[PDB]
Amino acid sequence: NSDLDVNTDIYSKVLVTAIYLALFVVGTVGNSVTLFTLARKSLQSTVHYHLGSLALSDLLILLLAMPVELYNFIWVHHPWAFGDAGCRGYYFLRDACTYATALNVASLSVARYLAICHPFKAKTLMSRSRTKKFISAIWLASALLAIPMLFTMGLQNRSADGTHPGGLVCTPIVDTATVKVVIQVNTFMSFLFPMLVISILNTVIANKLTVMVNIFEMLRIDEGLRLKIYKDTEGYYTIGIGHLLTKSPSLNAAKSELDKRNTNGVITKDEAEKLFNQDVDAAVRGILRNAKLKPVYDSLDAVRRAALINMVFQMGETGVAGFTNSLRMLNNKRWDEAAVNLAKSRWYNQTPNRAKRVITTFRTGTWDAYGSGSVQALRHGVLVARAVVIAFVVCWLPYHVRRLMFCYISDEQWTTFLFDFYHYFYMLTNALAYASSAINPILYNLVSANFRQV
Amino acid sequence: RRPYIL
Repeated sequence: NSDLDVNTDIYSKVLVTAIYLALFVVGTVGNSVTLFTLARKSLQSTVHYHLGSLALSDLLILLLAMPVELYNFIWVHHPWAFGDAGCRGYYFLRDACTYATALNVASLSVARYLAICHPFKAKTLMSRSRTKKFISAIWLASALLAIPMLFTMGLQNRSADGTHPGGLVCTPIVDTATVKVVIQVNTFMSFLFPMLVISILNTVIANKLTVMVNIFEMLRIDEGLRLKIYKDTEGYYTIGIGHLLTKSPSLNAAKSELDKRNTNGVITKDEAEKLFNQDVDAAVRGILRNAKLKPVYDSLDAVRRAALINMVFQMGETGVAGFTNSLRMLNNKRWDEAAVNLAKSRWYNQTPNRAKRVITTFRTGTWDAYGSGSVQALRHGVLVARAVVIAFVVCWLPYHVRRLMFCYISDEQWTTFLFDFYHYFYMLTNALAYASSAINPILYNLVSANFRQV
Repeated sequence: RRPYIL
């Protein structure tokens, strides 16, 4: 009679239904809440506008695509319940919104790439509103690229007779020769180019961040900040970010050595920082002019690279080059045995806390020592940038693969097994595609929050 | 005989 039925069990449909609903509460709440939370306030503004556009897109995917497809595409497969305009309209909207979320994710990866990798070059100067026009153009491209779906999709009577009312389905009506063209184009524009961009860009971000020395945010913990002259651990005269000056007693030459203006014992914030910049600069410069400390510095990464600078900052190139064998092991990646060496009477266990903190950094190559404060900014930057690529590709890859085989697996391996597998596959793929628009609110608040670097 | 749903 109408043997175009699909035999996917009630239990898998309940499962998928559940999942879709969870995805729905999460996606809708997150997108809505973000777009109305950033309906209130450069250059992070630009990334805010990008986020706004993103959340809007995802929200519209959830509102327009989900309910109808949940009914007609996963529960009652035939006939098509919403008429021709229903059919073409649905598919056009689907297409438009997906182009939108893809182009947006890309554009955001591009903007972030610019901000982080070319801060002065790109970010501060070139990047500025109106990038509203960019988002506008994105939406326009979404619409125009979705235009084909209005001609390709349609209503067709596929019942055995081709006359019975219960066989009226929504399906590509044009010649199958063109269907391939259309969906291949869609595959490239909505997945391939974007996914390549996301991939390489975010990878470059991640590597740039992993290679950046968190040295400053590290010292601000250990060394603190006092903009009125004081006494340090061993009772010498210090100001600013632990900048020792005129260590000789007493309070007078200390105040004289306050250069550069008559400090009168007190300094301003921007002065304590500019002082701190010079100190950190003279440390690295001390590292790179010293024959014992340079090649060790060179071989290290970025964390244990900061760890050294800390020590050089605290004790000068002269003292740190006095740790001969520890250096020999650090250069040899003996993190284990070199940590034990430093922990020995190193005499620099006159301040054990600061020493313990530096050795468990050297040892682990991670920031576990420095509390849960945003010295973890870089690492989180990395992880978030990985999350982006993983999330996008995982969520959208199988979706596009399923669409390709609709028109390519075509002829003639279309068995019962394949016809079935196709629809279970469909469940899966739309589940992931809808997982995109619910994972990316929560994820992208984390990258929005992750701009303490700039 | 193939799927009708894209």
